[PDB]
Amino acid sequence: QQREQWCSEHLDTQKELLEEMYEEKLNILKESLTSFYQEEIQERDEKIEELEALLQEARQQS
Amino acid sequence: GPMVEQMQQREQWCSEHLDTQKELLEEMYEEKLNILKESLTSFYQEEIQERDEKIEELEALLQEARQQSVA
Repeated sequence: QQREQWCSEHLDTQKELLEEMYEEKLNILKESLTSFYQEEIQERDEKIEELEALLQEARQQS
Repeated sequence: GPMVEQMQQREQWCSEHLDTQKELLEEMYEEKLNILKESLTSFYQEEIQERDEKIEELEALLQEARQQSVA
């Protein structure tokens, strides 16, 4: 009985700390990619705004 | 003596399991990383594509509007 539960306690602690180490890695990746992609999304949103305004004008043009 | 040996045997037995867990956890992280890269890419690609297609549609609505204004 006691071997399993003595080791398993160090196994629990190791897993918790390694899961934290890896979760930070995953977050750094998640944040870096999303900042890159939100920049690309923003550049496109600004072009959509420009084109929309031009359209406002062309319809009002006649 | 043998009491020391029983202790060293228990310690090594556990050490080997901690090593195996360490390697298994890294594989689980690699898979979770793969899933996350794939989810984030696929999501932002769809968003980029959708916006690219709006730019093209707006460009064709603009040309149409200007054709009707000239006419």
